[PDB]
Amino acid sequence: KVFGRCELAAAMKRHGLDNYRGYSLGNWVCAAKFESNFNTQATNRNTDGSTDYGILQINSRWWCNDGRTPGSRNLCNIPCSALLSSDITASVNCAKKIVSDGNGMNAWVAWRNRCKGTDVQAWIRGCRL
Ligand SMILES: [Cl-]
Ligand code: NA
Ligand code: NA
Ligand code: NA
Ligand code: NA
Repeated sequence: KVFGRCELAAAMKRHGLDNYRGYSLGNWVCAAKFESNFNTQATNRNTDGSTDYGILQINSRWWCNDGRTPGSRNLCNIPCSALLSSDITASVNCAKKIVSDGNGMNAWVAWRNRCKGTDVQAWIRGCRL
């Protein structure tokens, strides 16, 4: 599914991401825009052989099992294919674990380089939340 901006913001709020670990909702919408263009089915293969999955581009080296990333972990205890669902529950639950790991949202390269330090509230402007 390709979400709309305000549609995704509402879904992320219903799933508890607004102000999770201190990160306002606009941060999460901004990260999803630049990681996946709001597309739950996005995949991208990395240099090390791992793959990033879903709306928040969660990586198979640490967070999910895709059966083809040798010596990797599965810290979210899910198949990576669960992160491609039109339902964002699995991506949200795993993202909550990632953002609690110590480096906050700096784990997402697109967030650090394109959202951090900007007016992220603009990403939820106009939305009925
Ligand atoms: Cl933090
Ligand atoms: Na990316
Ligand atoms: Na990535
Ligand atoms: Na893995
Ligand atoms: Na870690």
